Formats: sequence, structure tokens, C-alpha cells
Amino acid sequence: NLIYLDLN
Amino acid sequence: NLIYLDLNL
Amino acid sequence: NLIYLDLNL
Amino acid sequence: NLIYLDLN
Amino acid sequence: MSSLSRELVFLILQFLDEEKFKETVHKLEQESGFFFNMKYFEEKVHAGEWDEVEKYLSGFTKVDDNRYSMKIFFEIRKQKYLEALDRHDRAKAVDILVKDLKVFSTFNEELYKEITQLLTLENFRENEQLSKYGDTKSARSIMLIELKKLIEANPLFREKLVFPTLKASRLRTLINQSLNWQHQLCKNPRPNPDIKTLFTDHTCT
Amino acid sequence: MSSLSRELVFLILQFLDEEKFKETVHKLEQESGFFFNMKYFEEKVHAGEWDEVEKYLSGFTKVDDNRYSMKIFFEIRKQKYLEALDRHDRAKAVDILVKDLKVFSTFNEELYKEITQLLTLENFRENEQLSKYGDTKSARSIMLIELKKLIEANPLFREKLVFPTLKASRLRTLINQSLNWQHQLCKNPRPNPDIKTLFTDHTCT
Amino acid sequence: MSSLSRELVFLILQFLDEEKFKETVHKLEQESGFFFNMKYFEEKVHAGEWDEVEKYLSGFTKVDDNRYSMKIFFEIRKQKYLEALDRHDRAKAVDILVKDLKVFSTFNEELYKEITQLLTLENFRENEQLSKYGDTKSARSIMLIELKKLIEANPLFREKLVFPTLKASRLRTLINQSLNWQHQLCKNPRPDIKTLFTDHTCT
Amino acid sequence: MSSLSRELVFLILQFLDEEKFKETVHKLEQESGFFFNMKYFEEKVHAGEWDEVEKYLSGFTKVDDNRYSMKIFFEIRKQKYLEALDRHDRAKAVDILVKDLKVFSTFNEELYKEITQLLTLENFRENEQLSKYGDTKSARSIMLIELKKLIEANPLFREKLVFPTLKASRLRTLINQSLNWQHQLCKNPRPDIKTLFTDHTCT
Ligand SMILES: [Zn+2]
Ligand SMILES: [Zn+2]
Ligand SMILES: [Zn+2]
Ligand SMILES: [Zn+2]
Repeated sequence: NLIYLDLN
Repeated sequence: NLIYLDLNL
Repeated sequence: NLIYLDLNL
Repeated sequence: NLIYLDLN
Repeated sequence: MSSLSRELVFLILQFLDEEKFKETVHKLEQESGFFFNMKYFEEKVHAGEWDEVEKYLSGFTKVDDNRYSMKIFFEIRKQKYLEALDRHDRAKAVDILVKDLKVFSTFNEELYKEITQLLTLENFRENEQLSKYGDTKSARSIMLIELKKLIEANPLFREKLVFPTLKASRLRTLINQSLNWQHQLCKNPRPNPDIKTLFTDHTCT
Repeated sequence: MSSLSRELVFLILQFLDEEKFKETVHKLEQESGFFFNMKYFEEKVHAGEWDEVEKYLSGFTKVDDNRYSMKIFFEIRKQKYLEALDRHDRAKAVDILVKDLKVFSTFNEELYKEITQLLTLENFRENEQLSKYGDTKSARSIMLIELKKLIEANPLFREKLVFPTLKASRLRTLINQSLNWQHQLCKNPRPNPDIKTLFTDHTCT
Repeated sequence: MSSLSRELVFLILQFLDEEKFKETVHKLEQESGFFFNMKYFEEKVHAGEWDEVEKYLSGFTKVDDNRYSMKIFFEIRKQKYLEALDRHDRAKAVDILVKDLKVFSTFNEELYKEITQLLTLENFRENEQLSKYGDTKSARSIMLIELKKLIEANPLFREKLVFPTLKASRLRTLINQSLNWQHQLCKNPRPDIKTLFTDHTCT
Repeated sequence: MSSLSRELVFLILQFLDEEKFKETVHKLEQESGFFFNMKYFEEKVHAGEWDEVEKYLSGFTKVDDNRYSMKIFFEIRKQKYLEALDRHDRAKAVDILVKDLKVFSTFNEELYKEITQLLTLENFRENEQLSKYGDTKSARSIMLIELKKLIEANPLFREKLVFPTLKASRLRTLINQSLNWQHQLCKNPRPDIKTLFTDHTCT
């Protein structure tokens, strides 16, 4: 339910 | 009615 | 001094 | 200059 | 008071008036309670001189002497209260309400409340009973109408509204007779005699 | 004014006094300006009735008639100002300062400033000139001392402080002579004659 | 998603409190509206800080949202009014009575009249309903008890009274993870972290 | 070390502003004392919000720290006083003159007397030194100009006027790095991050 950016 | 002293006699 | 009108004559 | 914990 | 003393007060009232000692006339009117000056009363009401107006009334009646005098003081104080609201001095208006108007609550709790509620109004014309208030002058004029009715019907004023008719300067006339009496006791001429003072009896010698 | 009219006012002053019309006596004293009542003045000062005190003074002098009367009004107003500070009513004190005391600034700018500065004090006894102020009553008593000096030296009071000596009820005596004069013109007996009124001349018939 | 932002506010709240930034904590609680600090509300009411008490409430509810909130604002403004009467500042009490209490007239015309009529009394304890309330400390306490019930019953406050259970300094801990994740890419280590403002590098 | 905490405050400041938590930003600026927001100070002065203007200043300096700060507080309280005179509230002006301006008497006895004597004037523009100042908007503006110079010259404000250059939302970015560093340990992935409150796991 949370914004998550996978880098990378 | 009024008070009155005679002043001769 | 005072004003005075005589009242016989 | 900053506190840094290396885990592990 | 003797009837002599009472009548002498009236002569003095006529004198002071003719000599134009205006404030002394109305103080004597008030203190003696013998004569109520309508003309004066109206003038003070128009000027809105409430302290003087009530003080002048205090020579003739207290606030709870009868329902007329009561409605008289109430009308006056109510207007004083309204004027304080119309200058938006709500600090004075409350002061008036507690110190001047609360005495009327004993006799009518509900009227005091309804008038208290006028504090919380944006404008007291929102009250339909008071919607009729225009300018100060008109309000004072309207209320004076009512006041003259209350006064003329008040049994403690009813026989005090008409000044005893007399020839002008009656007191001066009497004084002149006193000078005639004193001089007629002298044992010398002549007409055009010198009168040195009113303080001690005149003599010729 | 005639000297007759002037003396008649003095008789009237004696009458009203004897008949105990107290407020009417002092209004007539003020309005006529003929006699200044020290006893009255002191009493009003102790009571701190400043409005009445100034009003009574207004019959005799204006604020700028001379340096005596000036220092008189200044002393009175300054105390009024101090009392307002001592009840911590700094709202009234400023009102006093602008409306009553500013007239003195024209004549002395620096004294007005030094007295203005008393507003910002925690207590005006911090000023060494005013360190001497104890209680109200003592302050009024101290200042009355100064006032009586100022008044007695004031050329506009100097010859107005002593009431003309006369036998008691002089006016009543004169009135009685008027009754004697009127009756002596009648053409009938008898002693114990009835006097109906002072308003119109008495007759026997 | 947006609960990222909401949760991050709670981490900041915890951080601010641990850093003893007391005023900043409660402004945030209020502006975010996420958490109602009853302990703080109790304090300020006891201190009679009515303007702040009302301003803090305003991040959670308006006077006319529901009957609970309205009774809360009413009791607050009533007591504020009475206290003015108790110090004989009848001028302030009038100001209160028009500016703060007039809104409740619409909903109860007679109660506004009755409370107005407390001005005319030498002491408001002449009224039988109010013959009870003294001194101020006790009344506040009695009021606080009622205010607490009103708040804990108010729908707009139900799930805002319990702070999430967290380990101490969660944010600092996360900031550390961020530094680890920066340092793990360094090519290579080496612990001389220069700033949080830009990612750290080793060379 | 402690600059971790100081820097983290700046990240929070930036976060709070991006979230439009305006009141919380400036309380923090003040309580931390790390950054003086001149743009905000300018605003409030134009609005004549003197109590808030003074309260904001109080996180940076006291009235008697140095001659610059004292002249700042003086000008603020002078103008506050004059404005009361201009609305003919001579009661408020007296209150101001004793409670706010009296502290400056010690340092200049005569200037306090001179400003006191402005009460007695029908209009303070009768004084030649003050015959100049109207209307309020302009005076504030003229005052703001001087206040700005005083602040930018004040030692206690030198390095507190420029906000650090940062990429937008630095904190959110760091929070992401923390989530990456949590997810990289999962055994194994799988992106269904449940909270920031406890470290995420995958199973
Ligand atoms: Zn003769
Ligand atoms: Zn006869
Ligand atoms: Zn590295
Ligand atoms: Zn995972």
C-alpha cells in the first residue's frame, strides 16, 4: 500500500 | 395665616 | 444709593 | 561527520 | 414650613428668575419641591442631561413612589441605555443596565430580561418593539411626549405645574414698602432721602 | 446690578441658609459671585467632588485669570490625576491628562512632560517630588492647605471671603415691615389682623 | 501510496517529540489532523489557554460538524465567559457573549437568553443552575472530564486518539538504512559520511 | 553526529513545505532556530501580526542579545504603539508603552520620555520627528526595509538566511532507499510494502 521505487 | 409682629402700640 | 419709590404724598 | 551504523 | 416661609420662597423664585440666576432658580425649585418647571425639564431632556434631569426629579419624587414616577425614571434610564448602544459603547451600556435599570427587575423580571437581551444585538432595531427608533433627537422628542403625560398624571406633580400668578418683582415691591416703613419712623425731612443699606434700618439724622 | 439688588441677594443668601436650602445657597453664591464659601470649598475638596469644586470656582474665576487661580486649578486637576493612577485606572488618568491638564502645557511645557512621565511608573512615589503622597485623605488635606493659601492671596477672592454681618433673618424682618406698612394703610381695626398672603397687598374690610 | 505520506508524518511526530520540539509537534498534529494529543489538550485546558485550545481543535473539527463538537465548543466558550464574570470583567464577558457564544443562539434561542442574563447578576451563583461552579480549577477539571467524554464519543475523533506503537526513533533508523544503501554502492569502502543532502560516495 | 539531527530537520522543513503544512514549517524554523524565513517575516510584518512576529524572532534572539536585535524589537514595538495612537486607542498605547517599551528606558532614559509624550498630542504628527509616518502600509514597508538590514547585519542571523540547496523531496527519496535496503534482504522477492513502522519482509 506504499509507493516503492525499485532502483533498479 | 402668616406670622405678623405688630411694630407700634 | 438704593432705589426708593416714595408711596405717599 | 554523521552517525553511521554499518549493518553489518 | 410656615405659609409665610412658603410664599417667601415663591417671591424669591420670581426674583432669581428676573435677575436671571437660572441655575439657582432650578436648584431652589428642586430643593423646595414647591414648583416643577416643565419648560426646564423638556430642555434638559432634549439635551440628554440625564444626571441633572434625575436630580431635578429627586426634589419631587423617588423612583418607587408610584407607578407613574416609576415609568418616568424607567423611560429616562432606558433611553440612556439605548444611546450607549447606538454609540457602540457596550461597556457603558452594561454599567447602566446593572446600576440604573436593575431596580425595575424586582417589579418586572421579564421586562428587565427582554431589555438585557438587547446587548447581544447587532442593532437594537432588530427588536420590533424598538424598530421605531430613528435618530437621537427624535427618540428624545417621542419619549418627552410620554414623559409629559406621566408627569401631568402623577399625583405628586399634578398640583405643582402652574406657577402662582403675581405682579412682576413682588419681592422688590415688598422691600420698597419696608423702606417706606423705616423712613416713616424718622423725625426729619426730606423726600429723596438717602437709603444707605437694606442691612440695617434706615434713619434720618 | 443695583446696590439694592446686590444687597437683596445677600439677604436671600441668609434666608436660604437659615431655611437650610444648602444646594441653593451655594448655587447662588457661585452664580452671583458675591461670596465665596470656604467651609463649603474645604468640604467638597475632602470629599473629592472635583466637578462640583471646579463648577463652584467658575463663579469667581477662569483658569487663566491669574497665576493664583491657575495654580489652584492645576493642583486640583493634578490630584484628580494622581488618584486615578492610585486606583490603577490608567485609562481615566490619560483622559484627565489630555482633557484637563494640557491647558497648563502652553504655560509650562516641561512640567506637563514630567507629569506625563508618571504614567509609566509602577508607583508614582518613585518620583521623589511625589514620594510624599500617603493616603488619599492626607493628600487632599495637604493640598487643601495650599489651596486656602492660593485663594486668600488671589485678588479675585481676597475681598469675597467674609460674609456681611447682619442680624438673623433680616429678610423676614423686612417682610414684616412690609406687612406693617400695608396694614397701616387700612381703615379698620384690629391688632391680630389676618394676613392672607404676601402675594397681594393686605387690606382690612 | 498516500499512506506513505501519512505514516511519514507519524515518524516525524515521534522525531519531533524526541527532539523536544514541543510546539512543532502539536501544530503538526493539528495541521495534519492525524492525531489528537489528549494529554496536551488536558494541559492547555487546565491552563485555560482557550485560544490555543480552540485553534488546536480546529485542525480536527468545526463548531457545527456534529452535536458532539458543538457541545465541546459551547462548554469551552461558556467557561471562558464565566471566568470573565468571576474577575468582574463584565466588558470581556460581553465580548465573549457576542463574538463566541452567539452562534449557539440559532440552535437554542432561550439558552442564549438565559446565559446573557448572568451579566445582570451581582454573582452568577445566584442562578440555581450555576450556583455550583467554584473555584475555577475545579470547574475546569469537571469540564475537562465532560470534554474528554465528548471527544472520545465524537466520530471525528474516534481513530485519532491512539498513537501508533513504534520503536524509538524510527525515522533515524530509516535514515541509517538509506546511508547503508548509499554506501553499499560505493566502489568501494572504507564511513566518512559528509551529508544527508546528497548521496554519499567513496573515492 | 549532531549534524545528522540538524540536517534531518532541514529535510523535514522541506517535506513540511512540500506538504503545505505552513504553520508547522515556521514553528520548526523557530524552535530549531536553524533557519530564518525572511519571506515569512516580511509577510507577517505587513500583516502587522506583532505577537507572532515577536514569537518567531524569539527562537533566534532575545531583546538584549546585541544592539541589532534590540533595535529590531524597538522598531517593532514603536510601530505597534503608534498604530494604537492612529486608531485613537490611547488605552492600548499606554499598555504597549509600559509592558513592551519600558525595557528600552534603561538604555535611553530620554527617548522613552519623548515617546511617552506622544500620548498627549492630538495627533503624533505634531512631533517633527514623527510628522512623516503615514499611512500604516507605507510605514510598515519603510520599517520592513530597515528591519531587513538590521537582520541581515545581526550576527545571530548571518548564516541562517539561506536555505540549503536540495533536490525536491530529499526525505521521501531517502525513505525509498530505506525500503530498498529492507527489500534487498527479503529471502526473496516478489513490492507489497505494508508499512514504514516496521521493516518489510517477503514471505
Ligand atoms: Zn428717613
Ligand atoms: Zn389691616
Ligand atoms: Zn562509501
Ligand atoms: Zn520483499
